[PDB]
Amino acid sequence: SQIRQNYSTDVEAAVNSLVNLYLQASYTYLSLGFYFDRDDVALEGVSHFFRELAAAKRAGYERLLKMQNQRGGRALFQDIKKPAEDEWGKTPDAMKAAMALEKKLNQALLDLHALGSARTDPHLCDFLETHFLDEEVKLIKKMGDHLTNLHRLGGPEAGLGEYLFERLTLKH
Amino acid sequence: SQIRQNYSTDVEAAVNSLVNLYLQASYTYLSLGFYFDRDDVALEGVSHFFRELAAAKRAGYERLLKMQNQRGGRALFQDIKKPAEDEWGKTPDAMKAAMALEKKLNQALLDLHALGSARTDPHLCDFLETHFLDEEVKLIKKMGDHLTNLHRLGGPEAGLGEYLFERLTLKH
Amino acid sequence: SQIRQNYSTDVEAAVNSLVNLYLQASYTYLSLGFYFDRDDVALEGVSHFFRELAAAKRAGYERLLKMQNQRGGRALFQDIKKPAEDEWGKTPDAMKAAMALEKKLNQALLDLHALGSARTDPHLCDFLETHFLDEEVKLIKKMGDHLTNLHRLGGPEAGLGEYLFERLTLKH
Amino acid sequence: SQIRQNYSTDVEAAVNSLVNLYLQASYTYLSLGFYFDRDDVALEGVSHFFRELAAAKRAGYERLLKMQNQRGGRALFQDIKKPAEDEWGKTPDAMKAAMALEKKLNQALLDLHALGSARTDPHLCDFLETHFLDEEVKLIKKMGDHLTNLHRLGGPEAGLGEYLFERLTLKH
Repeated sequence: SQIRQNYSTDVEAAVNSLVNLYLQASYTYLSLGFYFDRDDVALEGVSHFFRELAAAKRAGYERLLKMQNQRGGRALFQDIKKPAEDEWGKTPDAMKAAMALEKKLNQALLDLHALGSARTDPHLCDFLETHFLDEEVKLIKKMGDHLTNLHRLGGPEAGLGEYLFERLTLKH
Repeated sequence: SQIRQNYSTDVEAAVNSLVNLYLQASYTYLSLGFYFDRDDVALEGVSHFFRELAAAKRAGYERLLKMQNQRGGRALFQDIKKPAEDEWGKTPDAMKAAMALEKKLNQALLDLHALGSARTDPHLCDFLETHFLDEEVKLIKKMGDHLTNLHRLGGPEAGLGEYLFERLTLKH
Repeated sequence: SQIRQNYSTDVEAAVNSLVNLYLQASYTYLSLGFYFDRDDVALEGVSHFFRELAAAKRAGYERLLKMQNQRGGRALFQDIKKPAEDEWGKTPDAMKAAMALEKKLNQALLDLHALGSARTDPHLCDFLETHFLDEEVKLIKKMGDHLTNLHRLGGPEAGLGEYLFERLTLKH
Repeated sequence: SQIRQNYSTDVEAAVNSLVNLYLQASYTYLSLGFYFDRDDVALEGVSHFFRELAAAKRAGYERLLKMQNQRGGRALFQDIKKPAEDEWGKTPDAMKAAMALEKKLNQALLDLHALGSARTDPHLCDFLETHFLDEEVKLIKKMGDHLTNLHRLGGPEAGLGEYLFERLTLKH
């Protein structure tokens, strides 16, 4: 490559791999989105919530691919693993899956930052610092608040809670 | 002082002391504000409520300092005591602390008005009458209403009440 | 904490401690502000200058608290130490105190960045890099210029210099 | 009088007397105003400053007369004493006269408030509290600042100070 400079093969490969993980996360959000649209689930706000995350994850991989091409990397794509569930339970359950997924994504981001720091690649460091690390933190905090609000709305009158949360917290 | 006129040293000292109390109240509101922002508390409206009070108390001391300088007083600052709790419980609990704090502030305001009346200082009297006494009364009444609304929302389905109050009464 | 990830207890504690230092700096700026408002000091521009710094330091701690909550930290507040002087001398003197305070703040910021780098916490690194490090540098440079301008205006006709500086350099 | 109610003859007489003092103060400000307009004094800003005070004192007596008529009082006017000097010296000197005059006015205002409080006349109390007491305090504080600024500009290069003050502090 005629543009490539200070761009280790390890980083290139780990970017290809983070891209696959973005694609898979996106795909999971797509599943959660349509699940909450079913006539027998019917929580529009929750569906919108997850559909937006599908979009946000797509922006992620799109940006990772752009950076790949900018540094002189070559994108290689693998199969995209189907999401881990077909049915997502109730809002708390799905929000826990989301949380656990975001936690996984943030770990790979950190791992790639560690790896890039270890190759002394300040561009990669800066790039992650700018477009990803704060976004993940904000997103995780929001899911925390969401889980604390659902937890608070739980108990005997539980189905009532789900309704109100979707209506009064989630944009619809 | 070349401007000082009808401004007793007692008033000056009690103004310095009311200023410390404003600073401490502000500081308490700051604590309550961020407490309700934690991922495991997550009541945005309650957080906004207390953050606004931090701001309102700051306006108070700022105005007390300005008056000090206008009368020819000299501001002296002491250490600011940390707030009385680190964790603030639930909304009712925190609203009770707020109430008790406002009650303390209103007592010092009254005490300073009594003291100023006793030094026949009608400027100080007018100044408190204009910028403080009505504000405290309005604020206390509001906290009363708040406490009556939380009390009404209490009981078995209690966590549901907190949610609704924060959503339907508090600006977010 | 359900959101906490890659957030060492050391950082959390050092953030609580940097927050106390912000609160104390803010408090010092408040003192310098009202000092320059006294009838016997009467330098409006200098007062505005320091009052703005009180505000800027407050933004600092407010942002540190927000980050604390975002990472899953728990804010703990200590007493806030009174400022180091009651009377601040002349403009040069007060500007030297300001300089020395800013220097202290910038050192703690650096120390916290070193500590965060040592825990490999790139979020904390990025966060400081974005909201604090450049602000401090700009602010210190400005105080340098201020001190060079007061120094240049010093000497026999010294009280004349203070007046002109406040009038011709400082916004009023 | 068919409207008169809770309006002691003492207050009525002291209002007539405060009115004479307003008229005399106004008259003094008129003198200071034109003095600073002389070709051999020539400080436009200082002249504007005092001319504005002539206007402000006039508003005072006009308002005292209106209140007199509102309470059912009868205005009686005495001769108006000429101002105490024909030549007013330099800016510091004239500003000291202004200060001493304002101090006298504020004392009569206080004395009338004491007298009204002693007749339990809350209207008179409120009226003074609203239209006079804060205005005097603000005005005195400003003259303080003015005197501190002239004092700071004094010394060997003294005539230079007067010029700059008039140019850089006073509206022209």
